[PDB]
Amino acid sequence: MGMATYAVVDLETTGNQLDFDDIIQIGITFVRNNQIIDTYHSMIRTNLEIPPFIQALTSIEENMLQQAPYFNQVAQEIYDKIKDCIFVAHNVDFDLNFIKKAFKDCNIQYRPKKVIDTLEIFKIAFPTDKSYQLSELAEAHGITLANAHRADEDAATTAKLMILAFEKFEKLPLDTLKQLYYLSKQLKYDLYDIFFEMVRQYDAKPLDKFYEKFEQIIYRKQVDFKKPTTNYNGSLKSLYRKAVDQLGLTYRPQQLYLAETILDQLMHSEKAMIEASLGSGKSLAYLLAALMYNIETGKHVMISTNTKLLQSQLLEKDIPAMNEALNFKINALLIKSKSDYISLGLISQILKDDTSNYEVNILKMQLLIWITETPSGDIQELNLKGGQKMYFDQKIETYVPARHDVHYYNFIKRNAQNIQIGITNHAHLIHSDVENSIYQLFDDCIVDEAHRLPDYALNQVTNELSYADIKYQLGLIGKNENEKLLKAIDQLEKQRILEKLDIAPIDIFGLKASMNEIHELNEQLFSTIFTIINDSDVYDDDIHRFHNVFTFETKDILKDLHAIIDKLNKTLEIFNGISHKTVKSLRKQLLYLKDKFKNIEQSLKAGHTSFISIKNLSQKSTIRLYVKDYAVKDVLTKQVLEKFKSLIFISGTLKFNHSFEAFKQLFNKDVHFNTFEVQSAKNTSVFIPSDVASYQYKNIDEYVASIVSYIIEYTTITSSKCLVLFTSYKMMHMVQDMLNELPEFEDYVVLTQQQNQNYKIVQQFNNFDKAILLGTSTFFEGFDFQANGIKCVMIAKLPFMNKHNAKYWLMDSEFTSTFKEYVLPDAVTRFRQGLGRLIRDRGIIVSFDDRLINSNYKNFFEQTLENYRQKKGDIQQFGKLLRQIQK
DNA sequence: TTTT
DNA sequence: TTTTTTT
Ligand SMILES: [Ca+2]
Ligand SMILES: [Ca+2]
Repeated sequence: MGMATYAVVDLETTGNQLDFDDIIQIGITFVRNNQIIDTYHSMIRTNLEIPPFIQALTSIEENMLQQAPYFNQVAQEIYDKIKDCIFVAHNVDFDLNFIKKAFKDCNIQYRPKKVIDTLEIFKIAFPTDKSYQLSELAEAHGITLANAHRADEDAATTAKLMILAFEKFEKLPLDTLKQLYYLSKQLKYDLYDIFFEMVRQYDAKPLDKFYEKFEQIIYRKQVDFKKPTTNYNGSLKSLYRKAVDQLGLTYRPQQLYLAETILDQLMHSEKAMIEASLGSGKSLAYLLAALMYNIETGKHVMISTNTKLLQSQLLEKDIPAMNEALNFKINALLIKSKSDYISLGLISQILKDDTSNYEVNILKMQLLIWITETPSGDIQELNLKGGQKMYFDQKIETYVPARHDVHYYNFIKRNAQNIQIGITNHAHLIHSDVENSIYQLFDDCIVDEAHRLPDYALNQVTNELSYADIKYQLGLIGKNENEKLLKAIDQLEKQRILEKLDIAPIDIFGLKASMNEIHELNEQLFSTIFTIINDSDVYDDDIHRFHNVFTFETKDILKDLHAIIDKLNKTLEIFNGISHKTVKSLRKQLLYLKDKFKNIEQSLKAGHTSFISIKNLSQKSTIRLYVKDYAVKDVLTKQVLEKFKSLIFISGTLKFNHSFEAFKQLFNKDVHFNTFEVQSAKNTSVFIPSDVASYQYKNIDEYVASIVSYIIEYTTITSSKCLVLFTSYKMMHMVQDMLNELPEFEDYVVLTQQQNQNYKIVQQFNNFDKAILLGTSTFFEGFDFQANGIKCVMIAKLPFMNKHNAKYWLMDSEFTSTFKEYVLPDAVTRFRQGLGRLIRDRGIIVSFDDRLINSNYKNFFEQTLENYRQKKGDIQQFGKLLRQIQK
């Protein structure tokens, strides 16, 4: 047969309604033998009003169209070009249907022989990609998009990206044969005949790169590390000097001093705390301090970071830089927890043919291909979202490992005699021994940005009951004889009555009813929970808010748990002679559900500090009930302090009232803790406006008005970039709209706080030299800032946490004076992290909150300004000063 | 999510 | 013995 031809089709349209919209541009790229042979592109004219939204999107305007044909002209042309091809397009559903109707209105019956959806092929072939949006996908794969949203290019990109995947689908038939039989259950589009054609026209050859077929799974043999080559007999200084010289960096005394500090504390197995608040130097500091510790003693150093950008700059920027200083080739490994690695027990998921969620079938195909690639086996690097992550998190939670399972976690175990630098995240470090065993693998660790460590303790200390999780679990049992487990039990009982299996009698009808009675006892619970949620503080905010409610009795909820737990055990007792796999897995499922409820009931029967949560007031389908099963002070000490010989704490903000006591208090027994600490100060200037009235939310409008007035004053005196740290949503949007209205900020682009691609806002902010400013919320720490000229930071108010903050809710039981011991030291450290970032060039700071001057605790706040120059007065003294700095 |  | 909504 003539090799099939592929029509990769793209349509720009006026809308999404199949019956109410027209094609306004069709681009086609044709493909055969993994190669482009022809392309088709013709703007299509529509007598409809193209709404402005499609114009900013498609770059297409109405005046362009009046010279393009209507669709019925080219209609016979297009059909005659695509009639005998295979139809291909991203979200083919949307594409094919539109061109199917447009052909119908020209008396043309398009019934294509074979349909292909690249969204499926891309999900399988590129399973580690963060998004499958055709634009960003093309960017992650060295594909140049000359222009975005054009169909003649969206059709080429979608065709090129196809040709990669088709060439990537060229490995081993034992694996390709897996995907043929898995492709069938795709139950979406005709793709099997593609693999069926690569099986026929296949060329057999072994490959040693990929390892043996563990069971049936084929994978890539992780490559271990070897003995490190570190020949250096100098001192830490001579290394530093050479290093700073070789990299073309500037010598810094305190940095290298810091470096000698860290080595000294390790060699002696000590426990320091180092508030540095330095610049980029800290990154190289650790590296050389840890690199030295190994050359001298041969021990290993874990580096637990807070974020990824910190972990990366030191992993892939400052490591190949350091490895030019010599033939160093040091070893750094991103050591995560044990659960976050693959056990190659996915053969069990593979054996789960009953899986019909489709999304999982893709995961089955994703895992099969990801596993011949990943050098680490880190699950998260396979970005997992929605249902997929929920099933895979569910299977991994109850996985009963086998005697000889090839687990990717054990690569860390058998190879940390050779990683001089191991790097982690604080959230992994504090997991339980069974969850995370790094204390048994690394004896020496340096926690970075350690003031956020108790905040990470707060999420590993609470357990949760999720309406969503319970709903999914019930879903995996079924409520009728046509649903997963219940459907299988049917075949079992059927096979007792028909195939005569040695199974005992099973009341499938009773179980089905029994299972429906469970479904109602659950809803009944989330109603008693829900109504006291609807009967509480209602916050009306465009951003969906987490209305965490804290006041409630726990008797009626405890009576609905005792009801639902007792019936689960009764449904289990129908099955005691459980020798069959299906009825075994069914019991394991029903049993795990019983433990989720039993654990919360066991936490609420006792009286553990407990609270409810919800995500939407209208959607009762997102209720979550939380309980405090452990104590943070306990979690920190045992999982970290007690289980580490040399533990060096270092952060930009670790000192309160000049006393680390406000940090060591959580470490009970307060075992001896060595203390430590280490131009910009005077290059900076603070201004406390006096005209500003006090913070009164009752009347938040004249406060934001005084803020825009200063933003007005600054922006007109000197157009350097600005930064207004905000702690409130209402207030941040109030000034962001008040900025966009006044014409003084014409030629000025304001940026709000958006979680999606938040980093992008920073990119655009630097993209301009003097036309940018931005309000934000609790984002002080991460941000760095650079420009030409003056530098301003405006803090709206002292960053206190309300008594309605769950962080406070979970911590109140754990402190005597929850204000003096916790929320005040947190407010200060957060406050002094906006400041720390500003100082660098010269700059100023503006603190609008007058609590800093006329409050009893003002002392602790003005302590963070001892090295600056404070001043107070009108917006007039602010103007003169703003001119004074330029002088 | 992922296509206008 | 002092305080208001993100990450
Ligand atoms: Ca399309
Ligand atoms: Ca397009």
